Amino acid sequence: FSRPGLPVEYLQVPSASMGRDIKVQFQGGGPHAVYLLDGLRAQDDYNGWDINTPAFEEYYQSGLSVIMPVGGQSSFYTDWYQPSQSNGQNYTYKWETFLTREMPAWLQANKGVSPTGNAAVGLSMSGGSALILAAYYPQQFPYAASLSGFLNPSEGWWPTLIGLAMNDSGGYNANSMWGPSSDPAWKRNDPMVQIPRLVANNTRIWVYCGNGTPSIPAKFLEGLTLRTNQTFRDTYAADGGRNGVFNFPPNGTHSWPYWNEQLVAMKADIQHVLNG
Repeated sequence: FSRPGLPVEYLQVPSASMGRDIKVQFQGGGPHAVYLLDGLRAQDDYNGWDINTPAFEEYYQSGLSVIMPVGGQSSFYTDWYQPSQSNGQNYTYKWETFLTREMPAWLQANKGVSPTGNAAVGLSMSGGSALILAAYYPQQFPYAASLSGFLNPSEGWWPTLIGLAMNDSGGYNANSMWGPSSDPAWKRNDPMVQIPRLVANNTRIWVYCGNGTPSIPAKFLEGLTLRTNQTFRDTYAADGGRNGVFNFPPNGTHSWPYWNEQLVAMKADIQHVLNG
């Protein structure tokens, strides 16, 4: 979708913590950057944002760099306890370490991208991830967006539902990631639980949730997902949050066209927060 000729590079960025090189699609355009995180079925060739949207073209000459890490199927962009126990994964996912230490160090030294003052933007799987990244690394991420995110992953049925989704997407094991649902890692990585961090740090947060996919069990799931997002909004407000944008248009969909529309819509917001 992005027109050809844009200054998009394909970088090999070593991850010491994962023992392998991570491919990163990169468009330079300023010291502060938008980190575009992929969904549950993240591929190893291209980030879903580049496959499905004109994101690079839309942010060309925005005054912001654009970073699209490639890979991490079912990873939740988190640091796992162990290699996924069932599908033969022969290393441990350490994607939080990659995104908060290894990759920004690489981009600082080699490109001049600032490790501080950036935006994390995620969808589906990574909507919660973006918020968690800002919750724990507020200097790196004064801005976070969650598009159709799952924002109370530790609560009720959600750890089991997440486990089911991860198994469907490449046979990954949620127990290898954050342990049993009683493990402290589930609450650590739950955006709802970490709302006080988002408030204390005055993070700019952009939260979108659609009402369905363009295409009954799915209808129940989507209603539950919207309700979790609305509860997140309500809890954020109750805990003193004052720096959020909450987009719940009834005709909004869970689709790459609407997630792209949100990415374009938030551009001015990110520019104002990161570049003043």
